[PDB]
Amino acid sequence: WTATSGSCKGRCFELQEVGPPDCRCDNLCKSYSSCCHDFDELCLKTARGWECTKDRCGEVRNEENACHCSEDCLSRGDCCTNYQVVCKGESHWVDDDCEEIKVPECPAGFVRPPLIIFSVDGFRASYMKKGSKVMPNIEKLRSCGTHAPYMRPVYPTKTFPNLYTLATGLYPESHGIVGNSMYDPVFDASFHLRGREKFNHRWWGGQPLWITATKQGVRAGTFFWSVSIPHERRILTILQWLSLPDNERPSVYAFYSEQPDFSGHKYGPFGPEMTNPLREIDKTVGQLMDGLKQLRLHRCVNVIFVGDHGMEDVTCDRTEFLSNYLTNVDDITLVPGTLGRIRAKSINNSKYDPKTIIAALTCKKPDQHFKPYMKQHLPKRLHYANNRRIEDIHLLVDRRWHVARKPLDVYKKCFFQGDHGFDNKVNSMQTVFVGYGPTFKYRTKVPPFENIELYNVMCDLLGLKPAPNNGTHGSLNHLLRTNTFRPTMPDEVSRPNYPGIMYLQSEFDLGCTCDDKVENKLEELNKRLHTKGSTKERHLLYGRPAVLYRTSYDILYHTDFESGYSEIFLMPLWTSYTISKQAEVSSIPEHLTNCVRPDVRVSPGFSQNCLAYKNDKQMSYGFLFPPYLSSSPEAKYDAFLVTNMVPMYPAFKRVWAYFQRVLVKKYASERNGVNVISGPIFDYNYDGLRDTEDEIKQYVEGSSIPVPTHYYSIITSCLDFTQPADKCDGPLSVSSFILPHRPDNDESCNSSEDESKWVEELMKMHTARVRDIEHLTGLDFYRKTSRSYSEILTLKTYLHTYESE
Ligand SMILES: *[C@@H]1O[C@H](CO)[C@@H](O[C@@H]2O[C@H](CO)[C@@H](O[C@@H]3O[C@H](CO[C@H]4O[C@H](CO)[C@@H](O)[C@H](O[C@H]5O[C@H](CO)[C@@H](O)[C@H](O)[C@@H]5O[C@H]5O[C@H](CO)[C@@H](O)[C@H](O)[C@@H]5O)[C@@H]4O)[C@@H](O)[C@H](O[C@H]4O[C@H](CO)[C@@H](O)[C@H](O)[C@@H]4O[C@H]4O[C@H](CO)[C@@H](O)[C@H](O)[C@@H]4O)[C@@H]3O)[C@H](O)[C@H]2NC(C)=O)[C@H](O)[C@H]1NC(C)=O
Ligand SMILES: NS(=O)(=O)c1ccc(C(=O)N2C[C@H]3CN(C(=O)c4cc(OCC5CCOCC5)nc(C5CC5)c4)C[C@@H]3C2)c(F)c1
Ligand SMILES: [Ca+2]
Ligand SMILES: [Ca+2]
Ligand SMILES: [K+]
Ligand code: NA
Repeated sequence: WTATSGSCKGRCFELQEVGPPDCRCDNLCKSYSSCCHDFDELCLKTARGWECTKDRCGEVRNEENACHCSEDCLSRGDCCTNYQVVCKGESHWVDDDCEEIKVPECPAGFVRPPLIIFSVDGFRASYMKKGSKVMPNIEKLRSCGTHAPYMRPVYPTKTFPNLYTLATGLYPESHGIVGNSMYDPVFDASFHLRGREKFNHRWWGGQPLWITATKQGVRAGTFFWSVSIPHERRILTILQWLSLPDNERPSVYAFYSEQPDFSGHKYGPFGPEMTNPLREIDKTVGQLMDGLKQLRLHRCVNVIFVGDHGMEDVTCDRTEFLSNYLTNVDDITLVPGTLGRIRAKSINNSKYDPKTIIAALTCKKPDQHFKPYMKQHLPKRLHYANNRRIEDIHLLVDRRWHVARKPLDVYKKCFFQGDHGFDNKVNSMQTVFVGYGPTFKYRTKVPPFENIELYNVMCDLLGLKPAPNNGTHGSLNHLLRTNTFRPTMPDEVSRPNYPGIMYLQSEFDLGCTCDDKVENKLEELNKRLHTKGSTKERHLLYGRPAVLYRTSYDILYHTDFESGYSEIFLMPLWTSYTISKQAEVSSIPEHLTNCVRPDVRVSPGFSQNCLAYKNDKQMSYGFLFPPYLSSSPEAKYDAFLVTNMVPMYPAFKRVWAYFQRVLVKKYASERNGVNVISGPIFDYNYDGLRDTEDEIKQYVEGSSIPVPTHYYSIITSCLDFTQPADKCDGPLSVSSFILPHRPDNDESCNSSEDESKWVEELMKMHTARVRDIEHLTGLDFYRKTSRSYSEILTLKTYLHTYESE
């Protein structure tokens, strides 16, 4: 209920909201339907427009006017933004050449530079270049400040999940806003764009910037704007708040614009009608910058210009209909559009089976414009599984397309020419970042980065300690002139054993049948030192990975590779090796095919065996260091050690073999050597975090051998590719993947063809950051380089995406 009986006089745009049923005067009262009767009259003045003219210069203050051109206006902080331009002969901020801001140049009383976050819905990254001619203020922010060529949103590339990611530093699966539309089965409640429910606090997890600020004693402007408050009035309010005296004036502010997204949906990303919304956004930026300049704050405030996602061409006729696939279409609920989420219409239906729905949706038409997944099988880089609001069945929709349940949903709701929501590596979904102010660098370009990193940098800009989040704090240190955050490497928890020769061959009963009987003084001091670490400098280039949890493990040295062997999981946690540009590929010789040899450094108790694989009709095995790449046929025997073996489904073996036999050598030719680190991942509860031993759901039949959910590789080389990977003097280059370990290749529709037609495409889909592999393994890489730690943190967050420029 609301008793709107009181008055808004003196309270216009209130920083501390009051409680029901007393009437409100804050920037959100409208959207709650609760403002005092006189709110519009007093707080939403429109008289005489948004600009001073010659004649208004030194008018007598008339309290009805939208803004003022009277002598007193500056100390009152309510001049029109162009006052000093029209009435005092000053220039527009955009016409001033840029000059480096080396220190904050603030009025007395400011304890820190304020932060203004100017967010623009649907602002696609390519607008910075394609609209440059019609956005002079933005262009100046961009070229004078620090900017990225683009910024990667989170999946799904929808509005609420991204604004809330920007607020919190969390993936949607952690902050809870997993879509623009949601059902929470624990609450039995629905969240919708339209309507009241979205205001309930139980939807919104983590801790957003404004709470972080409040809890550490920094005052926050109110971030949220009711749709009907015109842009010019939002800018005026922020300028007025910045005039407030020392202990009242907020230190952080947000402006939000509904454009260019509103027009993007109607006309497409580059519709001719899109020039005007771009012009209007730049004009608003101009008003803010002229306003700050009048207040002498244009060299004091840090400004961030930032989008939530881009925009793609999408039309009614590019819709796939599940009614063309499923005979049971009235038994399901679908969240439709640029993604698909499916659940049972009724949980009392015992006929609803996910498995057969997925099967009926798999590679059914030859150019199908979506692909079905169980949520745990989605690319791990999307981090989109661990929340009860995300349905088990997901559809990833091709760019430019929609999915819907039935034709009648699409004509009884062509309307739209643009939409967004697709896979967050898609080029049309990329968005913008510019930072301008004393704390940002001057005229600097930084490489593209993910929006999950910004909350940490906004906390750095404000002197706040961030709540725990998914950013990697210090990876964006290169954007900042000062206030950088200096982290330390996490401490190693478990120290490795270094076992010698401790077991005889006859202590093992592996049931393999290896041929290995072939027998020298010169070669045996040399194969000895290879077991003690002489080529380790070649194969372990950046130090051994640190293990950050409590476990029992062994370092194993060989001529061609080094590994960290887990006695608990009965396989390597990691296997490291370097393949030079000159390396030769040999084939597997038949005397050795099903040969697997005991490793005399490791007990039969802590080893795998061949018998379990022979009994398991589904499961076969492969090797982490590839026998195809061994340096000499004496070294090739190390490749067949029981301690280099891992469980693999025959369907996965086709992917792994092609990677190891064809792709590795290719990457070495192209990159001038590569160093490869490979291993298993166990994520049975799809939380993105290393499993403990008691979370493993599947073992090789009749053994203690755990089955990985995924296999990773991290492939590193010199950024300057004229130096070889093993003698690199400067910055590094990296690409990685996390391949799902699946019993079939149903994910790849073309898998009956040769591997050179589909394997590499699958790898590209499952590209990964080093940091994703770290969360999934509890390991820390690149411990020993000659680079700064901040540069290494940037390297670890890098994602190789496989889109053109
Ligand atoms: C991305 O960054 C984030 C942020 O750091 C990372 O997520 C964190 O992961 C931590 C480790 O898994 C986790 O720590 C746990 O905290 C539990 C306490 O939970 C509450 O308190 C915190 C603190 O303020 C709060 O953040 C939580 O908020 C969640 O819950 C509600 C939803 O119900 C939402 O409002 C909110 O959005 C958020 O949801 C998200 O996280 C939860 C998991 O907590 C998911 O279920 C949701 O889907 C969603 O993703 C909470 O309100 C605590 O219970 C945990 O302790 C258990 O496990 C330990 C192991 O140490 C064991 O010792 C304990 O005894 C306990 O186990 C007992 O309970 C079990 C189950 O109830 C039971 O089976 C056992 O028998 C045991 O008796 C744990 O310490 C932290 O909560 C989240 N934080 C956030 C914000 O999500 C994330 O990992 C990063 N992602 C990647 C890929 O790196
Ligand atoms: N996707 S679509 O279907 O086309 C689509 C769908 C719906 C709308 C819509 O009605 N609006 C009206 C807008 C008002 N608004 C905010 O005021 C706002 C700003 C903000 O800002 C968070 C800051 C955090 C720091 O980084 C910058 C933003 N955070 C939040 C939320 C996370 C807590 C809200 C965003 C609302 C979406 C739309 F417009 C497009
Ligand atoms: Ca949006
Ligand atoms: Ca896990
Ligand atoms: K088998
Ligand atoms: Na297939």
